[PDB]
Amino acid sequence: RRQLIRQLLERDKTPLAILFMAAVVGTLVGLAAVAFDKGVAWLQNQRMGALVHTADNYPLLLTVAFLCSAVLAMFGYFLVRKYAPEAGGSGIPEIEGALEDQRPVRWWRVLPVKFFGGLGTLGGGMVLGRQGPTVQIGGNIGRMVLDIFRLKGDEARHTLLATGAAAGLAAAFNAPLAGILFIIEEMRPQFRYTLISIKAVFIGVIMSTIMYRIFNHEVALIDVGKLSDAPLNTLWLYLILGIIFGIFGPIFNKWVLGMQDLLHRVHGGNITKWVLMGGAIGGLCGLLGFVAPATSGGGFNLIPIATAGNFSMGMLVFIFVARVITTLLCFSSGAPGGIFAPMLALGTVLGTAFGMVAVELFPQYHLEAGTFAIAGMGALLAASIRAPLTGIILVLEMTDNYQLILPMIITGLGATLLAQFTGGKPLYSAILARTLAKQEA
Amino acid sequence: RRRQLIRQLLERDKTPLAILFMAAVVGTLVGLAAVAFDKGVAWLQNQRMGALVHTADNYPLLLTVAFLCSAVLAMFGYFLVRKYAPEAGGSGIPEIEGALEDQRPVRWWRVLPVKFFGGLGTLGGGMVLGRQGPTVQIGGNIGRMVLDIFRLKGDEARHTLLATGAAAGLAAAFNAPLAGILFIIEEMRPQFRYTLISIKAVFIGVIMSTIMYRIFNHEVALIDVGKLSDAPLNTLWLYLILGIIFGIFGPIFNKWVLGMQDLLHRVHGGNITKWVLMGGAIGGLCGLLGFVAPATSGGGFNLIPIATAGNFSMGMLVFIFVARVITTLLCFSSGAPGGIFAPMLALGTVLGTAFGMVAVELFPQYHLEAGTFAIAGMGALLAASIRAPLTGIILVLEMTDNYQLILPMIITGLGATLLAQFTGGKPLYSAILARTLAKQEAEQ
Amino acid sequence: VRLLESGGGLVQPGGSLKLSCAASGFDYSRYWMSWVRQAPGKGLKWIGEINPVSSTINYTPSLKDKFIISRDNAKDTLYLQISKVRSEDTALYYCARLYYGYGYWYFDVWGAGTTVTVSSAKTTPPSVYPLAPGSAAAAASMVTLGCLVKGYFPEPVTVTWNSGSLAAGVHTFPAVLQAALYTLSSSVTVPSSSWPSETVTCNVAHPASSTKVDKKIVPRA
Amino acid sequence: VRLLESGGGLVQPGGSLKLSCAASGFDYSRYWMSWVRQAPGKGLKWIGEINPVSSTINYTPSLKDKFIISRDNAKDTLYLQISKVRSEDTALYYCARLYYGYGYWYFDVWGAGTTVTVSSAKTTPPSVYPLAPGSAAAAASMVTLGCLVKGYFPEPVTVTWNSGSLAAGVHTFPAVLQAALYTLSSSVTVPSSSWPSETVTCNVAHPASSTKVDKKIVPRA
Amino acid sequence: DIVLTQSPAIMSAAPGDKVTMTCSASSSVSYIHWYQQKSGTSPKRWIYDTSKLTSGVPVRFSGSGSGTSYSLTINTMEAEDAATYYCQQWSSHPQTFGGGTKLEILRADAAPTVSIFPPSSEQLTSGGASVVCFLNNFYPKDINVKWKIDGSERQNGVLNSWTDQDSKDSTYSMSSTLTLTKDEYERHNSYTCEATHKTSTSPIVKSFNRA
Amino acid sequence: DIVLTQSPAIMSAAPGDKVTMTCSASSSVSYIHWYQQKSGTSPKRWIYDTSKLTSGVPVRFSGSGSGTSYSLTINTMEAEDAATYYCQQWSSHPQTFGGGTKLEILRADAAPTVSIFPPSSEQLTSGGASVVCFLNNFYPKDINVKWKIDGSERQNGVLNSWTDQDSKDSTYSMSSTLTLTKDEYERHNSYTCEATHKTSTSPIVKSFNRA
Repeated sequence: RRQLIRQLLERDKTPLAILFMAAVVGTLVGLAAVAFDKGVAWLQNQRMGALVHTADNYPLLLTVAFLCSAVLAMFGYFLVRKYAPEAGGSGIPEIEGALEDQRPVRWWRVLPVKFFGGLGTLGGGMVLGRQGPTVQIGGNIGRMVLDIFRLKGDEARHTLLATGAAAGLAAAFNAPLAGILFIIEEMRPQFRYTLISIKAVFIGVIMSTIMYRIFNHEVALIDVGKLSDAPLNTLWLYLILGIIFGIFGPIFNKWVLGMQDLLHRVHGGNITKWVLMGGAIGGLCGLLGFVAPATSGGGFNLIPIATAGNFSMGMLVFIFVARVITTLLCFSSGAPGGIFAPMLALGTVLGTAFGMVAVELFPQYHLEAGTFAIAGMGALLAASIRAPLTGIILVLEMTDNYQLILPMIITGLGATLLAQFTGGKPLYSAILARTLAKQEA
Repeated sequence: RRRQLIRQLLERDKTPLAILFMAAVVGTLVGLAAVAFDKGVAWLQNQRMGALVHTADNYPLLLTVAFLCSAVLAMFGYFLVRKYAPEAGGSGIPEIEGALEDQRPVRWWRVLPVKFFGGLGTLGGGMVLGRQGPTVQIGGNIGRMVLDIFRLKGDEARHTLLATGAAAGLAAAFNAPLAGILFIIEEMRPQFRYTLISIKAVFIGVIMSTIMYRIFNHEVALIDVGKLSDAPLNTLWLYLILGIIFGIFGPIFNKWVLGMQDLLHRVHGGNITKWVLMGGAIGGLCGLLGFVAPATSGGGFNLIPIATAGNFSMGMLVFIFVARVITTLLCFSSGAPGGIFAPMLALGTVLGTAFGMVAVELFPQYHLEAGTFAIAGMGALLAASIRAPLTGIILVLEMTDNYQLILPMIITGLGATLLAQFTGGKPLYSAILARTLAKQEAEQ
Repeated sequence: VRLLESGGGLVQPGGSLKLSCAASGFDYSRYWMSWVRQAPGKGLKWIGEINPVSSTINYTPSLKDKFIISRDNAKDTLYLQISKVRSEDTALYYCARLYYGYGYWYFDVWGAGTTVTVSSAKTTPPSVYPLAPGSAAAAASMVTLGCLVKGYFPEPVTVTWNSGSLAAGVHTFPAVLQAALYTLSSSVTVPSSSWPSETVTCNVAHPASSTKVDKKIVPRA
Repeated sequence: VRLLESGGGLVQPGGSLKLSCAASGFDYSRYWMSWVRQAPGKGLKWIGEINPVSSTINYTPSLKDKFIISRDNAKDTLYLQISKVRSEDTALYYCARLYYGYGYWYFDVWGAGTTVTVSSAKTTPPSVYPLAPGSAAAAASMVTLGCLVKGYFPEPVTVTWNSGSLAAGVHTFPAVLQAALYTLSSSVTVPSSSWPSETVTCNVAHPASSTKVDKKIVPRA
Repeated sequence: DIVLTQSPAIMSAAPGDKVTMTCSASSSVSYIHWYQQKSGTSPKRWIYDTSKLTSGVPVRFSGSGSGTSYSLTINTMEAEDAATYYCQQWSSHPQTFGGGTKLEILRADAAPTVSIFPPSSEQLTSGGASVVCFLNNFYPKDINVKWKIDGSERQNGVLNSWTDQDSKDSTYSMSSTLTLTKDEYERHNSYTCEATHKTSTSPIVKSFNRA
Repeated sequence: DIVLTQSPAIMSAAPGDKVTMTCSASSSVSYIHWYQQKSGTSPKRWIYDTSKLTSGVPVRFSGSGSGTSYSLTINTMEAEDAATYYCQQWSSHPQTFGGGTKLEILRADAAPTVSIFPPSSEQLTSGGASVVCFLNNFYPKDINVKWKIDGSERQNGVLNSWTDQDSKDSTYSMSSTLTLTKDEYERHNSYTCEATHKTSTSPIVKSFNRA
């Protein structure tokens, strides 16, 4: 006890120099995230001044909109397999591990690999987010300055590494809160006290979020306007929808894991059987990304339209299923890209559909499908990656519908409450589990 | 060694179903409780009207009655504490923050009724004391009370149920489930050592309480300010400047709040009566100002919307500021059962608004609107004093629903703790458990 | 918060009329608007409801397009189109504003009303005659005046005095029908020392007939 | 999105005119509206600006109430009152919508703007005369016609041909003022084989004078 | 769709009395509503969600009920409560209203106040000739008017119309109007109006003569 | 009141050319703006925050500058760039605009086409007598008209008005109108109109005789 009194009276005193760095990190993670995002676009663009260029000839399109998504997806896997087999996959478990000093921060490699690597897989338009990938690019940005200035001692190591993780998840979704909350709820070493400086983080999250704004004002990522509100007598409908995501969250966890096994045969580990099966799934996307865009691409652009209710119940279930496939087949193929963003779409869509069913089943509730779409947009980040708090805050962070807050949680809780009661595990952990139990042996 | 990690990872997020099912019962109970407490607090401030209006003719007869009620109530307040649970006094959080570290006790069989009725007396009388903090404590005891009634055992079931009761409380109060969870895991939670607190259990509780509240409080907010304007990047720096200001002042206010409970301690020496008396003393002094200039008295909630609007002249602001500083210290420092949480919200708003106004003219080309800074500062004194930026920012937004201000809100709340560190200052909610923990011992 | 609906009136069987309802005093959006009609003497019957973005519109169990509710949030106005009307459609049509408590929706703020009478008659303006006391007027403390409104169709007529400015002591008896024409009188008691000396005007309005008349009650000269 | 401002016109020294600006195609709130005027020939000069809730209104260095900007968000309309006007107030008045990039505000979307002439002179319809080639018309490939619009006040007049249907080869010289009266001519070159043979009509309009005339250019006898 | 049936179709009780009206549902409902409708006005939201008085409703009123049967009550009803109360539900689509209950106030006697009116000069200028005769503020409502042309019976052309119990004084008022042809009228002199109400044995006469 | 002064008041350059206009501030500004104004239209927001083309501005355009001096540039200007550019600041209240710069499609000399007309028969039927004389499509704008009644000078009553550079052919056109009294006119015969432009050494005459 006599110690406590000293610690208490000693709380919140972080080495000024650790702070001043979290600022340099943030700023850098920032300029980075910006440039990455820009390039990703620039490519998806070219893949048009190529499509339109030969819009006359039909099979000539389907062809070019395969070769570019192949030539890019290949160039992607390659950069990874031959220079940093860690850039593959999400890009978070490697940081989540690294926080526990169980994996390494090979920034001198992972930086350029994850960057250009992604531009290849994303710019080609595969069912992979650019979020996770940025979380990783962030960490490395942190550790890169940590090494360049040789600051030493756990705190300066864990701290600068973590701020770079959040600065990243932030400058991406432009959600400073969701960022900080993510670290202190998922990244952060889960079973032991740590020397991470919360205050350092913020300075970083901000610095990055600013940089982003400097180059991204007057536009949002997801715009859905003020949807209606949700009356108490309709709160239970959000538990039912919560339970649903909860039983399916783990099942989706099986397929995502067991699909990287089954996909592993097909190449055995062979740099080329992989790279080839790379432009394979890669090109398959650039194709659907022009014969039914809803099944391909990131999946952002289709969220607003799902919330509105402009998708027939059918077209929804179609898009759902097809996306489930395209997302697994893409994430499980160890290509450099996150499964974070795409789960957002996955939830939206599933949410919307639950909505519609409800909307008619109870005309006396005066429901609006769109609310469940939002009550579910972060529900697959809750049943899979199991980070309710970061999930709820992220949705809100960018859907700005705080009046839904109650239905948002009652769904996001019913999620993890059913993903526990039924196997399932922190999908972002179960990966570091296999990649940590494989390292040894 | 990582041989273990792989088991823990593959073992994460598995909380004893029975610990969960309780966090639900706690939540629900912390809820019905928080609702009832709030109700009665009002019911009293009401009677203190059907007493004022009743004799509105006679002027000194008002000033008189609006002193004896606030005295007879504030007294009955201190009393219940000093003679039955000297812990109900003060905020009501450090005793929980301590109890999380098994450094203080959860005497719920006393603190429950004492903090309840005790507060009705100090709050129902209208002193400058929030009812938030006091509810956090009522919550904990609600948790620990079921923990004991069902003998669930083992750190997790003890730390968990105790912590969900604390948040279920800080939530059913401001009707901010997020701000509640975020508070535990940023302030309450034992700060220097891993703990067995079940995050998922908490949520179940925060919700259960927040629902109960809704069941009895829909169609009305606590602070309604509507969509204020936006804040352009070229005006972001102004929020740092305001951030710094709160930062240098946050600790100073921390001095006064502590050093005022010392100086106020002489005046009674510890004598149950010299205290109880000095109780109806400061108590009554409030019920008085609470009718000769209500801005310097009462909770301070109601005056926030009006400060944000800009309906207070620069003068009236500074007046209200200063006067409130005093009334809040004089009231919290007097060991009366009530938080200093809410009142700091007011304190900030006002200081914020004022900064706003100055700005608003100093730069006509920024097209500012004082109101934004009022919101950028409403949680700033929760950042420089109690030092919980994250819980503070989330609480504001939780109830001012102006997410477009989010950036200026942080750039201010950071500049705050960044200047309250660089200049002495400490977690006001800690520095209390420090003195109250170093006093337990160091005294024998 | 005023909900003022116009449009009603006289329509011949198998006809169509567009009832309107102008809102003011609140935000039209965020609000679910509905219609409910009260048949003379009978109770109320919900007709329809149309959510904000008009992405939802439901009616009671009635066929195809007997009803067609719509709304132009750009004019804060609710509409109602009844086609192929029949006698069962003759009633008072109110447009309400919808809200809820725990969630089981209620009709929050009902508007005024508007009447639709299905019939082959003719919209007949009313004749307004001043009812001043006789020459043998025993002018006591209080003086009873009144004006007679007769020979109009269809309901209803609105009678106020001095433009409402004189509301205490007023009466308006229910109209009586006779020979396909309506007739009602309005009573208004005022202080004798207040009448001859001042101006007692009775203002009658017949919406359908689209007329308005102000009869000045003058002593029988 | 459109910003249409009316109100301008003719006013005598020491007068007052309420310029209006009706907005459509965007949310009037959240927006800072302002006025800027352009004096004929000269540049632009900012007049004032009024925030959303009209809790802020600033003008350029002008005296007391030379200007009184206000807005009725209920009608998405921006107003401007100029009192004790003088010749320096004669210009084109635009109402802009205000926004910003990094934060150093700009005049986002402008509007056509209304003209305000401040004079003592009296209004006056114009006289339209056909300008046909002389009798010694060397009828070559192209034939130049035109009509003269003179003796009117105040500005402006609109000259089109065959109702606009003939827009290529058209001219409308700036009006010249003289003796409190305006005067301008309009040129219109067409293919010779196209003129005498067809109908070349010049349509002048003078809104102020409330007149419209169509002068048919016929060959000089 | 749910069939709400309010029990007392019409009922009367003297102010300061405790009155209660029922509203049963065919099936099952929850969180019923109540609207108040005084004569000449659109309905007004009174009680809701089974028992939440609306901002303004006197604390005199109280709601209650559950699932199959609900009720609305007035502890010590006042005269200003005279109106028609409509229970409505929307716990099952489509919403449905009850048949309504009409509340009537019982008060002490309150004798008429007759007024005879000679056909307007303007009406006469068109062959019409209406002899209006009011009967303001009386109680009970039972009242008998009878016309006497030149001291003689008459029932042809006579039209009466009562108003509904006044919301404030709880009295009734009724008008009697005899109509004739300008000529039929002109060929007579005495036009009396006799009113017989409980408040008196000897009827109240009120006539005027053209002469 | 920052005194923004745009350098070239007026300037001309042949399309596909690189043109640059300045805008100096009396004091210190930052994040200047630019507005384009083509004849007959209200200003259009072109460049802003010193160099952000607005959604739609051809990437042909580029902004620049700093503190005391800024500029706007067109890499290979096109003909559709003829207009007047106005730089404006609001980095210091109250906002202020520049004097503007007028861009003009510098072109190749064009001989003016002269068309003279006798006063309409209708105008003469009211004492008026205007002898209009056009001068269509020429360049440069420098041109001199001169009237000669019955072979003699004349400057009284003459009124000229030039049009603004054509958006398409970048030529100018100017009308000269001699006005007289029906009588003053009738007492003469020769009415010549002489135009002197760079495109020729000997002026272009164009007259008509009443006779």
